[PDB]
Amino acid sequence: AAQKSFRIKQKMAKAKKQNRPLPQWIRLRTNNTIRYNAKRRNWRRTKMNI
Amino acid sequence: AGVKAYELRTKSKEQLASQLVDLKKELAELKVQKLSRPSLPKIKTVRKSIACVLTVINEQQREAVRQLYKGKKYQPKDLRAKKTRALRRALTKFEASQVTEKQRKKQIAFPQRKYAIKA
Amino acid sequence: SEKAGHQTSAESWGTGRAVARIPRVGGGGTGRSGQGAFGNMCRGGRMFAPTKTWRKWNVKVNHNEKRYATASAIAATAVASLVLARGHRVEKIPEIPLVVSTDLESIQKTKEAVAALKAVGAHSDLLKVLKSKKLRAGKGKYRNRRWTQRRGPLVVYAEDNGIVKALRNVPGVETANVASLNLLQLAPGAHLGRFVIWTEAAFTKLD
Amino acid sequence: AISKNLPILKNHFRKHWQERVKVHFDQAGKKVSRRNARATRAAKIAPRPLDLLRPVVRAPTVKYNRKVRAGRGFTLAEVKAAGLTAAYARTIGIAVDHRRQNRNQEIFDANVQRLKEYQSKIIVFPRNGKAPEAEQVLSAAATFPIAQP
Amino acid sequence: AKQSLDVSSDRRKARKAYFTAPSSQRRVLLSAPLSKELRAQYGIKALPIRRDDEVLVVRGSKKGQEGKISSVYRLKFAVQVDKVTKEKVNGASVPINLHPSKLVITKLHLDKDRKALIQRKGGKLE
RNA sequence: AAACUUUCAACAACGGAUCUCUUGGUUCUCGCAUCGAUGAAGAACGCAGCGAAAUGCGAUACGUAAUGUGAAUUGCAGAAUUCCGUGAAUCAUCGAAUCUUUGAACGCACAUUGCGCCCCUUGGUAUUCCAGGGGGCAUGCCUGUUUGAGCGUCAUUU
RNA sequence: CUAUCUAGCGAAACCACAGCCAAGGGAACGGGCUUGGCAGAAUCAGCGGGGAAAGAAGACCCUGUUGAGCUUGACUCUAGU
RNA sequence: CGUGGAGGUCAGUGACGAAGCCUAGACCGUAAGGUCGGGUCGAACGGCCUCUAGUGCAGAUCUUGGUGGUAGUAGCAAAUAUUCAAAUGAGAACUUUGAAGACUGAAGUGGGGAAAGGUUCCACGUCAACAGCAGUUGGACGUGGGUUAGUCGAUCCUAAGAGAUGGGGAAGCUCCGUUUCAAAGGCCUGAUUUUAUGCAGGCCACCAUCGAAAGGGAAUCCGGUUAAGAUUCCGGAACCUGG
RNA sequence: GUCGAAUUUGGGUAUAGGGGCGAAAGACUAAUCGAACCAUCUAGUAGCUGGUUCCUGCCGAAGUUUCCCUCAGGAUAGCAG
RNA sequence: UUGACCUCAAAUCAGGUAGGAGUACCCGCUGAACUUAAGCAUAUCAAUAAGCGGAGGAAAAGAAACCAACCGGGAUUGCCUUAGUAACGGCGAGUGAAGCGGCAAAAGCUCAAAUUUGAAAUCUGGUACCUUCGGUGCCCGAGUUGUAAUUUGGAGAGGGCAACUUUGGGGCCGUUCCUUGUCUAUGUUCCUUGGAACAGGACGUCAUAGAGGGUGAGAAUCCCGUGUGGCGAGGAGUGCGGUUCUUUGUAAAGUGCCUUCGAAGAGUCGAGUUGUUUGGGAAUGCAGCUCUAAGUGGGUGGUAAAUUCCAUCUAAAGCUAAAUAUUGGCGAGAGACCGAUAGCGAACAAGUACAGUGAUGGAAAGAUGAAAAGAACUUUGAAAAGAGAGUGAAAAAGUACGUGAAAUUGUUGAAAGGGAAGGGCAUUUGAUCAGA
Ligand SMILES: [K+]
Ligand SMILES: [K+]
Ligand SMILES: [Mg+2]
Ligand SMILES: [Mg+2]
Ligand SMILES: [Mg+2]
Ligand SMILES: [Mg+2]
Ligand SMILES: [Mg+2]
Ligand SMILES: [Mg+2]
Ligand SMILES: [Mg+2]
Ligand SMILES: [Mg+2]
Ligand SMILES: [Mg+2]
Ligand SMILES: [Mg+2]
Ligand SMILES: [Mg+2]
Ligand SMILES: [Mg+2]
Ligand SMILES: [Mg+2]
Ligand SMILES: [Mg+2]
Ligand SMILES: [Mg+2]
Ligand SMILES: [Mg+2]
Ligand SMILES: [Mg+2]
Ligand SMILES: [Mg+2]
Ligand SMILES: [Mg+2]
Ligand SMILES: [Mg+2]
Ligand SMILES: [Mg+2]
Ligand SMILES: [Mg+2]
Ligand SMILES: [Mg+2]
Ligand SMILES: [Mg+2]
Ligand SMILES: [Mg+2]
Ligand SMILES: [Mg+2]
Ligand SMILES: [Mg+2]
Ligand SMILES: [Mg+2]
Ligand SMILES: [Mg+2]
Ligand SMILES: [Mg+2]
Ligand SMILES: [Mg+2]
Ligand SMILES: [Mg+2]
Ligand SMILES: [Mg+2]
Ligand SMILES: [Mg+2]
Ligand SMILES: [Mg+2]
Ligand SMILES: [Mg+2]
Ligand SMILES: [Mg+2]
Ligand SMILES: [Mg+2]
Ligand SMILES: [Mg+2]
Ligand SMILES: [Mg+2]
Ligand SMILES: [Mg+2]
Ligand SMILES: [Mg+2]
Ligand SMILES: [Mg+2]
Ligand SMILES: [Mg+2]
Ligand SMILES: [Mg+2]
Ligand SMILES: [Mg+2]
Ligand SMILES: [Mg+2]
Ligand SMILES: [Mg+2]
Ligand SMILES: [Mg+2]
Ligand SMILES: [Mg+2]
Ligand SMILES: [Mg+2]
Ligand SMILES: [Mg+2]
Ligand SMILES: [Mg+2]
Ligand SMILES: [Mg+2]
Ligand SMILES: [Mg+2]
Ligand SMILES: [Mg+2]
Ligand SMILES: [Mg+2]
Ligand SMILES: [Mg+2]
Ligand SMILES: [Mg+2]
Ligand SMILES: [Mg+2]
Ligand SMILES: [Mg+2]
Ligand SMILES: [Mg+2]
Ligand SMILES: [Mg+2]
Ligand SMILES: [Mg+2]
Ligand SMILES: [Mg+2]
Ligand SMILES: [Mg+2]
Ligand SMILES: [Mg+2]
Ligand SMILES: [Mg+2]
Ligand SMILES: [Mg+2]
Ligand SMILES: [Mg+2]
Ligand SMILES: [Mg+2]
Repeated sequence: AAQKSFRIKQKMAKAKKQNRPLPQWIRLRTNNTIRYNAKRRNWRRTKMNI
Repeated sequence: AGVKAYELRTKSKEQLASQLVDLKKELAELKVQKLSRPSLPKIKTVRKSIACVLTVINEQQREAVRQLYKGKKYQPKDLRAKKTRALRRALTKFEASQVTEKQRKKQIAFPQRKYAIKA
Repeated sequence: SEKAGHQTSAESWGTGRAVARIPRVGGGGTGRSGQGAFGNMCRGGRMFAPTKTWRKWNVKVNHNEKRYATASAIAATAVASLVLARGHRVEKIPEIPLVVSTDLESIQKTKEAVAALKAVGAHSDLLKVLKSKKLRAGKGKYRNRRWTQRRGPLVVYAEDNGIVKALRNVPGVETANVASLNLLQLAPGAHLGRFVIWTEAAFTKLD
Repeated sequence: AISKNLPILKNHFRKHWQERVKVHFDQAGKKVSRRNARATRAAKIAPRPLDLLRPVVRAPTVKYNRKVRAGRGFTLAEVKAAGLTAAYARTIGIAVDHRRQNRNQEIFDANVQRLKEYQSKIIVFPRNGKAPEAEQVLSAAATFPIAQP
Repeated sequence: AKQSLDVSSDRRKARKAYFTAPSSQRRVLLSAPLSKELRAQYGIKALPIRRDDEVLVVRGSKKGQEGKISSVYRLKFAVQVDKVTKEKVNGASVPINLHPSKLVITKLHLDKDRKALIQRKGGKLE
C-alpha cells in the first residue's frame, strides 16, 4: 500500500528472500531426491494472503 | 584451528575480554574481506572462537556467582537445579518421610518381621 | 485404522449436476476437491466391511479331541510308510520307531549331536534340510518370513541335559519333551508321519 | 423383522458398542507379567510365602453353606486364643479381620488350631541376629490347605 | 536363533538402522577382514577400515589390485582406494567405490588408538 | 486402381497398468512416567563459504561447552593429515551455557517492531533534558515483615 | 465486422453401436427387425425435417406411514407473565 | 476353474534367465481355464495335500487416472488504424529507431494518490514454459541494484464504539458494566536536610486502555542530482520542540 | 428513470443464524436464504432408484390364501430346493 | 498522652504458588439430535456425541451407617459367572443390575469430640554456624477462639496390683534396579556361468552362533551382528547380607487381672414436594425449596402404613500400594495385515503445495544403472537437437530413465469395402501351422 506496517514489510522481505530457484549445487548431493523448488511463489500466480 | 576452551580456562577475565575484542575485530575484517573474496570459510572458525570465548567467560562468571551463593539458601533461580516443574514442587526427602510420633512408635514396636515356612 | 477413509467432511452433491450421488470432498484449489469419498469403490475411501480386531483368531478345541489327534500323530510316527510319504527320507534306516540311547540327552555340542543323528541314520533328512532352503514366493518374504525349508527329525527326550541347545541350530531339527508332545510338530501341515527320534527314557515314559 | 420359527433374541447392541470392545489379546502377556511380578515380589520380600495365612470360614447362602473356604483374616478372638496380638500376627504374616465374629465353636477351634500349626511351622527371624536362609516356600495356602470337615 | 528380547529380527528395522546409521556406527559397519599375514601377525580377524590402510581387492572386477585407501566415504558405505579408478572418456579419473567387506587389509595404519584397539580385541604385538 | 475406412501383426508413439521391489503405514503385545512463571506447547523473524525447502539452531544462531569414539566431512570450495593426538566428524553422548521477537505471557499497549515509570552506570555543564549499557515494574492467593485505617474496641493519662 | 479461404493457435457439448426410405408388426410413431423400394469412393458451404437431438435422476400429478416454510383453541408442551 | 496370503511336501523352477508383458503360432478341457513355442525382460516364482480371505467386474449419471471421435472443427470479429525504411537478429506484421497517418481530446488512453498487491520499480543477460498469432520484446525466466525525513505520515487526541480494573452473574468456557455500592493519587513545597525524605505544615481527580495513514494536530522550502530515491539525498535558505 | 437532499459514496463502527437486518420482495445476511457457512453426531434413516464380479451340472417357481396405519412393504399358508 | 487487641488495608516488602499445553486412559458438570419403535409424543439412541471444569502414571474407589438371613461372610478394584436373569418398559420397541461362588491382587489405617495444666511440652520465618532434600543456637512471630503427646470404636482412657518381653538413625563393601561401554567362532580353497558369485558343483570349518541386515544376484562360515559368557563406567535407593563407631534409654511399646468410665461428626440424617436419573417397581441415587431429629440413638433389611420383635453396620470428617484402564507421550518386540488408486491424508521439502475473509478444506508425487561409468570427440543445425562415436551386461536402462499393458496413434505389410460394422452354420480361395 506504500504505507505498510513493519510486520507486513518483514513478511514481504522473507518472501523476497525465499523467491529464488533451487540452488544448482543441490541436485549433485549423494541421494538428492530434490529436483526443483516446489514452494516457488510468484505475484502473478498465487497471492501471499498477507 | 580456532581457540580451545581448556586453554581459555587458564586465563583471567581481562585476558578473555581482550581476546573477545580481538576476535570481534578479526571477524569484522573477515566479513569486510568476504565482500570481495568469494567463498571465505575462515569466518566460521572466527565465529566459533567468539562463541567459545563467550562460553568460557559465562562459565567463569557463573562459577564465581555459585561460589558467592555457596551454602546459603535462596540461590538464584537460574543457578538452581532445573528438574521438571512437578519435580521441583514435589515434597523433599525429609517431607513424606516425616511420620507422626504415634506412627513412629507403632512402626518401631511392630515392624514387618522376617519369617519363613518350614512345614 | 478405524478412521481410515473417513477423515474428510465430504458430502453428496445430490442429483441435478450430472455426476454420481457419491459424497464428494468440498472446497477447491487442490484436486482432491469434488472427488468421491467414503465409498469402498472410491479411491482413498473406506474399504468395505473394515477388518476388526474382534475377529475370532484363536479356535477352541476339545481337550480330549486334541489328545486324540496327538495320539494319532504319535502312532503315525511309527508307520514307516506314512513317514516316507511325509518327505522324511528314511529308506536306509533301521526299524521305525527309531529309539536311541539316553546318552543323546546329555550331548552339549552341535557337532556331536549332528554326528549322533547321522550315526543313527538321520543324515538324509539333515541333508534334505539345508538343501530345501528357498526364498519364499510372494509378499511374505518381506514380512519376516523370507525363507522356507523342509522339516527335519523331531528328537524327543525325557530330560533336557543339553540336547535342546545342541540341536537348536541344526536346520529343520526340532526337540520335544515327551511330557509335552506338540501336534504341530508331530503332524506338520496336518500331514501324518513325522520322523521322530526317541530317546530310551522318552520311549519308556510314553507309557 | 419377525421371521419364521426361531427363539426370541435379546442381543443388546443398539448403543455404540463397537467403541467399547475389550478383546483380551494380552491374556498370555498378562499371564507372563503376573508370573514375573510374583517372582520379583518373592525375591524382594525376605523368605516369605507370598501371601498371608488365611482362616477357615463357612460360606453364607445355603447354596454354599455346605462348603468351607478361605476367609479374609483371623478374628481377634482366634488370634488371642492362639496366643498372639493382632499387630504381631500382621507382622508375622497372619491375616487379621476385625470385622468377622466367632459364633461357631467348630470354626473357631479350627482357626485356632491352624494358627498354632502355622506358629509351630514358621521360623521368625530375629531383628538383630543371624537367621541363616530358611529355604523360602512360596505358598502358605498350599502349606496349610483348607480341609472340608 | 536369536534369544534376547532386545534384538530384532525385523528386516524393516534392520534396513532402517543400517541406512540411517550415523558416521560413528558406519565406521564399525565398514570393517574389513585382515589378510592372512596380518591375521597371523596380530591374532585378530577384522578391523574397521581406516583412511591410510593398505588393502587388496579380493572380489569384483578389480580383484587382485592393491593400493592405499584414499577416503572412507562413510556416507556412501564405501571406501576409495588410490590407483583403483575409472578413466572417463573425457580423460578424467574418478575413484571406484569399493566395499571393505570385499577387501583384505595388507598393512594397517597404526597409531596409539589403533594399537589399543588391537589389544582390546585381543591382538598381539601392538 | 489409389486415397479413405476397418481388422491383424511388427516397430515406433501416448499412457503408466502389470510384475518385482519398500528407511512407510496398520494392528497386537511388552516396558516406563517425564511439559510449563527456573517461562511450556505453538507462532514470527533470522542463522551455513556457496541453501529455496526439510531438519537443526538463536546475534555464542545447521550452532558453543563437557564426555566418549578415534580420522574424518564431502556436491564443490576451503582446511588438515602432528593427525602415536586433550584430537577430525553434518559422529555419538549430553549433566554446562547461549536461547532474537513472541506466546499462559507478566510495566501499559499491539492492525503500532507504539508509549511509559524506577535503580545503577556512561556521555553530552547535567538530580530535572537527551542518549548508550546493565537490572527491574502483571494479576489472584498463602505465610511472614513493615507502614497504616476504623469512637470496632481495651487499658492508661485524663 | 463476421461467416468463407489461408498461416499460426485451437477448445466444448455430446457419443450403446451407429446413421436412406415406405409399409407391416412391435412397449400401440423403427436407424437396425420383416417385406419391398433401393444402394458407388472421398467430400465443401448452407440448412434447421428428423436423430421422440442436447442441457437437468420432471418443478406439474400421484405414492412414501420422506421433510420443510407458514397458520390455527389440531395433539403435547414451553420462555415470559 | 482362477487370485492374495499360510502350514506341509516336490532335497520343485530360475541370472545358462524367475515374475510380468506381447504374440489372425501349437496343444488340452464342454468351461471357468491350463500348458507349450517365439519375442521382450530382468529376480524371483510354481505343482500337489491342506488352511485362510480385503478372492474373480461390463455396467452402478460407479471412484481415480489416462485416452479418443467431434476436430485441425467452433472459433481467436466490441474499444476508428495502421503504413514505409533502417538497425538487431537464424528467424521481424508484432523489438528498437526514424518518417508518416491516427486516437485518447484535460469528467484523458495525461500527471499523482487511498485500499489492495509485494518487487510487478530499474539494469544486465536471456526466450524451454507464459503473453489463447508471433516474438529478438515483456508485468516472463535468471542474476543483481534500488525505498535515505526533527519538518510528509504513523506515533499523540478523541468520535461512533471496543474494553480491563472494583464489583455483581454464570457449573463453566466466560457475561454485565466503564465510574459504576472501591481505602483507586502523585506534584508542588515549608520543614526533614541523624536522608531535601516516610513521618510530618499546606493544594488538587466522579478515573485504565484501545479506537481515524480522509476528523483534530508543533515545525521546510527552492534549485540540482539517480538506471531506479526525493518536500527524505546534495547545495542554499528557514522553522518547531525539548534542553 | 433520476440528477442538490428520503441524494451518491470511501473509511471507521454496531447488529450473527430461528439470529440480524428489511421505505416489506420472504428480500438481503461474502455467486449460499421460506433459516448462511464450517466441522462433528454421521457410513443419520430410506417399505424407494441404481448396481451387485468365475464355469459347468441337476432340480426348479410366484404374482395366490389370511392378517397388518396394508394397497411400491411385511408376516402367514401355498409353489421350490 | 501513650501502649495494646480485633477487623480491614498498602508496599516493585521477604519467600512461594495458580494460570497455559497435552488430554489415549481417569474424576465430575452440562448435554442433544439423527436413529429404533416399520407413523409418533413416553421410551430408544444415551445418563452417549458436542461444550465446560480438574489430575496422574494411572485415576477413581477403598478398610462398611456393606452384603446378607446363612453352620453366616467381611476394604476397594478387575476377570469368569450370576444373567440377558430379578426388575424396568405406549409391559410396545427395547432396557437391565445386585448378593453368593471360583480367581487375580491383597494392607492397613487417622482426625474431631479428653485438663499438659507441676509448667505450648507445638510450629513458620529471620539470623549465625554446621556434617545443607536438613541440623543446632539465638530472636521476632503463629498459637490458649488450642499448636504438641495421649485415644479412633477392632476400641480406648483414668486409677490399683504384679512382673515379663521387645527396640533408634547414619558410613564402607556387596546385592537389587536403571542408563550405557567393550571383548568374545568358523572359507573369501578350487572348477563352470556371469559385468558382478552372494548361483551351481567339489572339498572343508564353527554351531549354546543356520535370527536379521549389508556387500555388484539365494552368503552361518566376507562385514556388522547373532549365541554364550567375561570385563568395565555412571547413577536411584537401603528393598537386604557382612563391617565397624554411633547405645538410643532407668525412654518408648506389647501383654493379664480389678474398678470407674467410655466423649464418637446438625440445616446433618430423616420427611414432604419438584425435576432428573436408575433395573430399583407407593418412588435407585442426585439436586433445588420447605420442615427438621435423636442418643438403649441412627441407618439398612428392594411393597406403602401402624404395632411388637429381630438381624446387621455406625453416616453426616480423612489417608492408603497392587491386581484395573490407556486410538496421548517415550522405549522396545512382533503379525497367515497393505505393497504406492493399497496401507495413516501424508513411504517423497505432508498437514506440504494450493483454495477459502474465516472457521476450515487439503492433494498429487517412490524405482536409470553394480558403479555416472550421466555420452569425451567428430559432423549437420542459429539453437533445441539429430547422425555418428563412446560408456555400460544391457541405451530394447539417456535423469521425458526398472518392466512398460490397454484405450488412442504413426509407418510398413496383408486383406476387404454400392446407405454401418461386428456374429452363427457350412464350404471355396489365400496365408499359416501341428500331429504321423
Ligand atoms: K510394522
Ligand atoms: K423451507
Ligand atoms: Mg484407504
Ligand atoms: Mg506374484
Ligand atoms: Mg525462551
Ligand atoms: Mg420408416
Ligand atoms: Mg402401426
Ligand atoms: Mg433410433
Ligand atoms: Mg432389407
Ligand atoms: Mg442452424
Ligand atoms: Mg432437427
Ligand atoms: Mg424422477
Ligand atoms: Mg427431482
Ligand atoms: Mg402405507
Ligand atoms: Mg414436519
Ligand atoms: Mg490380501
Ligand atoms: Mg521369462
Ligand atoms: Mg492381439
Ligand atoms: Mg535387478
Ligand atoms: Mg472385494
Ligand atoms: Mg471396467
Ligand atoms: Mg452386470
Ligand atoms: Mg461412467
Ligand atoms: Mg473420468
Ligand atoms: Mg475456423
Ligand atoms: Mg466472436
Ligand atoms: Mg477493434
Ligand atoms: Mg499489430
Ligand atoms: Mg514506431
Ligand atoms: Mg471520439
Ligand atoms: Mg481527436
Ligand atoms: Mg519493467
Ligand atoms: Mg502465443
Ligand atoms: Mg512462440
Ligand atoms: Mg525479474
Ligand atoms: Mg506532520
Ligand atoms: Mg466486557
Ligand atoms: Mg490511540
Ligand atoms: Mg489527518
Ligand atoms: Mg519516483
Ligand atoms: Mg538538506
Ligand atoms: Mg409471497
Ligand atoms: Mg451403506
Ligand atoms: Mg426340469
Ligand atoms: Mg391397526
Ligand atoms: Mg419398482
Ligand atoms: Mg517481593
Ligand atoms: Mg488446566
Ligand atoms: Mg447411528
Ligand atoms: Mg420411528
Ligand atoms: Mg422407517
Ligand atoms: Mg418420521
Ligand atoms: Mg465429550
Ligand atoms: Mg504429568
Ligand atoms: Mg497399576
Ligand atoms: Mg487415589
Ligand atoms: Mg471403621
Ligand atoms: Mg468385599
Ligand atoms: Mg443361563
Ligand atoms: Mg439405559
Ligand atoms: Mg499408647
Ligand atoms: Mg564375529
Ligand atoms: Mg542380496
Ligand atoms: Mg462418625
Ligand atoms: Mg442432566
Ligand atoms: Mg481417596
Ligand atoms: Mg496413498
Ligand atoms: Mg515408475
Ligand atoms: Mg535388459
Ligand atoms: Mg513417457
Ligand atoms: Mg521404461
Ligand atoms: Mg494399442
Ligand atoms: Mg456413399
